Amino acid sequence: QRAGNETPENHPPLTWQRCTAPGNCQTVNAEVVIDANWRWLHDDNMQNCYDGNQWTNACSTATDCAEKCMIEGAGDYLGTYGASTSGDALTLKFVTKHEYGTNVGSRFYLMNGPDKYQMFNLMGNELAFDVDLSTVECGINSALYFVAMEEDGGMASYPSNQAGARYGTGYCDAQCARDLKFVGGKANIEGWKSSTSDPNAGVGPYGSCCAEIDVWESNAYAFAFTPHACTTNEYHVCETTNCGGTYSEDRFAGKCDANGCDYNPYRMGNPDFYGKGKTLDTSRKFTVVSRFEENKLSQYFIQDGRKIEIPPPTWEGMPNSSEITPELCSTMFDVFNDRNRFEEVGGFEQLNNALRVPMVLVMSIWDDHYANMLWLDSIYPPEKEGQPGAARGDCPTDSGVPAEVEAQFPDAQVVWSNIRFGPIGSTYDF
Ligand SMILES: OC[C@H]1O[C@@H](O[C@H]2[C@H](O)[C@@H](O)[C@H](O)O[C@@H]2CO)[C@H](O)[C@@H](O)[C@@H]1O
Repeated sequence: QRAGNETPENHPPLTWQRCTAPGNCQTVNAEVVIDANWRWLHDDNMQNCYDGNQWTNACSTATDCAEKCMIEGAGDYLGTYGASTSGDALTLKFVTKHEYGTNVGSRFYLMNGPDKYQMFNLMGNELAFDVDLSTVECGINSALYFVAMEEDGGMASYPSNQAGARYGTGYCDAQCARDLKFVGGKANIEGWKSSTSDPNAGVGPYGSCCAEIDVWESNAYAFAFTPHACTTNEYHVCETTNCGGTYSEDRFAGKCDANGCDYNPYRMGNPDFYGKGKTLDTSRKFTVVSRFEENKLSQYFIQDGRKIEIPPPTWEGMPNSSEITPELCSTMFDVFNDRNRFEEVGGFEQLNNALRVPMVLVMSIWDDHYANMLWLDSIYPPEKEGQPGAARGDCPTDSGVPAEVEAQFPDAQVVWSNIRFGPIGSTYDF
């Protein structure tokens, strides 16, 4: 797709630091840019090509659409999509209300200049950030994470995209981003499945699939640490009944892991750990360092100056420890007694490879039309309840329903700041 001209793109300037030693870091003045989907698409006569949750007759196919339409810059980033930037701190507004419309959710990428993404090496390193999801409630998910995107964002691999990463094109992830309006640079118009309750979203024949390290999924009531691998951690387009995750007829029919190996302290049996007023009090800001090593991923907290470890899981059969090693991803599923997606795509070895795939970092907020975040913060799946890993959060099984959550908690906001990176031991001396 071509780049628009009715509205210049201006990336909000964000700082993060490259460390070598624990208190040996500095100033990298990168930037951020919201995803392609959140962006105006129209031709040269300025009729839309996307309206509501339907492509226009201003278009027609996967290909011609890419020629004749152009995506635009986002105007203001606060009045339109509630994106707030200041120094290191990056803030996101659940529900932005603006004179012309009402946006819910945003998903960004830390950058490297306005033309590329700040790519991260993962294997042998650890991330740090300070988050205050104090006002993030059930049904919401405030997300920080990596996904093996392409640097220039598909502009190169996919010439048709001549707007690329500069305009936050190229998102992929272990579901396969069926809902985006471009994949590989040729549209999803060809039979776009619209959502009955998401007037702006939809689904299209192709996905965009790749490595998805889910450092941060959460709210003020729970959190999960989720690495997911695929049989092609490298960015790739799938095909229709051969796309996975949640936008599809069969979740597990992808070349990737839709669920993966997840560590949620509440799901592993510790309902006293996380929350407002809990041990790891979620009524404010803390730091959450996460750790990537050969067959091991560690996550730890920093709050009120203190080292909070993450408690191990209670259940019989599970290893005596919180880390995400092959060990955990051998028993949790057989106890949680579910389809071991992880295993079938080729276990922790595959995850190893993926931990060498250079990926892009994202911060974001969104509601869950398909399962209203219950997977993250309630009892999921309902079907029964009372079973190991059934309960993930303290949040009622009522919550999530985007409309209700969107209407009642609209000042909802998450703040990402003080992102710190470098080899293990380098970002905090813990
Ligand atoms: O629901 C989408 C969500 O799935 C997450 O894995 C879930 C999964 O939804 C459910 O089928 C399984 O039984 O439980 C796991 C634990 O939540 C996945 O981790 C997310 O990436 C995804 O958005």
